[PDB]
Amino acid sequence: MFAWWGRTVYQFRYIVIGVMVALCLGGGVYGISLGNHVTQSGFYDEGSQSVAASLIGDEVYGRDRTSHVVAILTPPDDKKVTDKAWQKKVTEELDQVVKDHEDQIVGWVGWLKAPDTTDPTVSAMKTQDLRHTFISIPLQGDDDDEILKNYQVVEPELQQVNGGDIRLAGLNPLASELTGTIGEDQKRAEVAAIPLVAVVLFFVFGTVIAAALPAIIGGLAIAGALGIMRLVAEFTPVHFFAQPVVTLIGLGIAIDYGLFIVSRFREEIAEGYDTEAAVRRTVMTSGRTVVFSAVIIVASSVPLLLFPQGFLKSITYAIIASVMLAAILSITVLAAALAILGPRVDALGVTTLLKIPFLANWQFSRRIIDWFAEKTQKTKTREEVERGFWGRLVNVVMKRPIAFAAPILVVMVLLIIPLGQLSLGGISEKYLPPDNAVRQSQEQFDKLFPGFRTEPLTLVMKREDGEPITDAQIADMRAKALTVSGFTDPDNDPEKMWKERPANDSGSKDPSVRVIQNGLENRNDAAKKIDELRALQPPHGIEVFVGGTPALEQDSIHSLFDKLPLMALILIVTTTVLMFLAFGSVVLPIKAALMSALTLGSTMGILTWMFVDGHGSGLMNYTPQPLMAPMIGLIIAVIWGLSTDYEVFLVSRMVEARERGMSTAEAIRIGTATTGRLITGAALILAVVAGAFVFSDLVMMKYLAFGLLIALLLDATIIRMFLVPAVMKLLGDDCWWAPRWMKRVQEKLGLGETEL
Ligand SMILES: CCCCCCCCCC(=O)OC[C@H]1O[C@H](O[C@H]2O[C@H](CO)[C@@H](O)[C@H](O)[C@H]2O)[C@H](O)[C@@H](O)[C@@H]1O
Ligand SMILES: CCCCCCCCCC(=O)OC[C@H]1O[C@H](O[C@H]2O[C@H](CO)[C@@H](O)[C@H](O)[C@H]2O)[C@H](O)[C@@H](O)[C@@H]1O
Repeated sequence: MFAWWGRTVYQFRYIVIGVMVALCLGGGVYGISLGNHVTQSGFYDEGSQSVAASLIGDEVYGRDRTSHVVAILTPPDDKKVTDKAWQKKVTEELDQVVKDHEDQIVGWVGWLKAPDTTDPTVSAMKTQDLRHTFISIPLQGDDDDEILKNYQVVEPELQQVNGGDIRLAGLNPLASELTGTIGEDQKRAEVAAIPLVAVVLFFVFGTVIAAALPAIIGGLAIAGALGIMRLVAEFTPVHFFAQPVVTLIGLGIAIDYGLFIVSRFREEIAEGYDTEAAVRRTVMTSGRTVVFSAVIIVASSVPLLLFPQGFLKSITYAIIASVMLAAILSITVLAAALAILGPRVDALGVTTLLKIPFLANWQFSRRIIDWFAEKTQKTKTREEVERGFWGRLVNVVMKRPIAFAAPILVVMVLLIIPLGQLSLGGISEKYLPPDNAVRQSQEQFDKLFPGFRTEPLTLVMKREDGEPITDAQIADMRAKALTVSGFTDPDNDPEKMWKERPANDSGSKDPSVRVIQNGLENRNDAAKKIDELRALQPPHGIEVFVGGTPALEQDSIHSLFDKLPLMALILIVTTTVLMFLAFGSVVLPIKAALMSALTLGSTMGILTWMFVDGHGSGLMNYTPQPLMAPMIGLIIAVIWGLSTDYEVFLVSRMVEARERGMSTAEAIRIGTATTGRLITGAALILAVVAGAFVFSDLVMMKYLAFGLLIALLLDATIIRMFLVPAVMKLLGDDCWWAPRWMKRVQEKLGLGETEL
């Protein structure tokens, strides 16, 4: 089957290049418009109680808008706010921008709009020393995304109010900055990573145009994937976080997927096979591996569709779309271009890259001239001594494999320890580095006049009869709520608790629905209190609902842990069963799934140490805080899909030598030493693109990027060099065992192509 495609792609090589390069280029312009039609919501359980309790709450009583924007105004010259000239100056400016932007701003409400009012909450908007005061600026827009796009329209004119001296904080200022980091490290990754992945590409090839093709494939893959996600946006919403993931993961491993097609072809040319035959021996040894690599990542990501969060559901689409397209790009495009370039792929060399003024550029001259001087000596000689070093290192391991596996085994287990302190939370201003201008304003806002920031649990009552709800009917539900201790009462009066939620001027006050809300005492108790509140029995007609941001996160935190074992099971069994089909062996997938579970578990214990306890918060500039619930579900699906893939690389060369007649140590040594340079490049290529996104201002992007760079490092070193050879030799001849029915399944399914 795979041999059939290798021979048809050479007979049909000109038409497959034209068809595939056109589609990846067509998605380029289409992917450019994607950056505009993208939704930010999706962190809550799309279909759940706490979620649908906010739908009814925002519908009947009205979507709250007093937290869209808050603006702290301070008069200059140490003038106090009672200065009438200052009040008239700012109020005219505030009325003007509101007058200028009708389709964006709904208005501005605050103490300045009525300087002499008796409503003490509005009166408490000023400060004590009369040095500052703030306002609320509600914004238009029906959905969450429309409101932000409106704020981004009015942000410039709103900051020049009071002559610059105005502090903008609130929900929409934060959302503008958080979604703004997506494009920042996107540029950082294109200024500092695509050159470095290029210098790693010819680090492993000794040829320029050979190195260009994985970058060409890598660049082609994201251009097609970004085109797919903009098409997907027409049906169901896509998240802002999808665009970095395609670059962080899809781009890097698309180069890796192509980094294997060029090298195996050069190895086949190095043996002495002609152009027609070289594409055949590469597809069944690299293309069959690249196909199984991506399908494994697919099988390592579809169990996230079990999770309810639309945030994760959008990501798995991009991960599926990027790696499967990159794999199809690897076989269909990269193999056909090597028949067109033919044996003259290794022609240009470094000296030809020196043609255009890459030397006039500071960085590339140093990189070019080094490869030229090393071309006559260092680049070709060091490869054999490193190939020999890779072979010598493994026999130092296999000489006393227990001496290397046992210290490695105990260390990785000792790193899973901090995972027991995994605190989970939600998005807040803390997701930004504490030196941030917006975060400090929101923090100074909260420190100036406490009591406006509230995360209250809501009780949503709804009858289906349609009759209005009596005050005695409300009194019964309000009576039951007083049994669950732990809700606030600064009034110290039990009647003053669980007030009626404010009603907006935009909600059909269907009297079948009435909602009351009160603020918790300890957010940690939410998981327990919402359980207690949901445990209360409903009224003669109505059905209760527990909502608010605590119930929203605590349900999303909960919704992860339920589907997680079913995810872990589906993930483990589908990755393991796909590795057996690839290797033909059975115990290697069972062994790899251990090492994969050994790698994934150790990495999240480091992340928990440095991100929840803050061992590194002082250096990388962030603040230790409870992690995001869908994030740990994501990073589980990623590390597994990566650890599995790099083990697919190291072992697929051993099944080649084993099924070629060689001994087990021959199979291991052939596997590790012939790849010891390839995987290290693929590791560095990702460690480059991952290193870019690690400097992100968004702490959760730091989390995903560190978890990549950490586990990717362990897969390239401790597992590839040490643990795999140590554990494999203890198996000996057992490494390749397989029941015949299990084999014949692989063999007659068109995939039992064991060796060449
Ligand atoms: C089907 C899902 C519907 C869930 C209900 C959402 C409708 C509006 C709810 C509420 O009025 O405000 C929503 C919360 O917004 C912030 O939380 C985050 O919002 C998005 C993700 O949804 C995120 O991108 C943003 O950066 C966060 O600010 C507030 O923090 C919450 O307090 C609000 O409840
Ligand atoms: C790879 C497969 C591994 C599967 C392992 C599944 C283990 C499930 C563990 C359990 O479900 O979680 C226990 C509780 O953890 C949290 O409790 C704290 O979390 C935060 C912050 O500390 C907070 O929301 C909560 O109040 C804390 O007690 C969850 O929040 C709880 O819901 C879990 O029950």
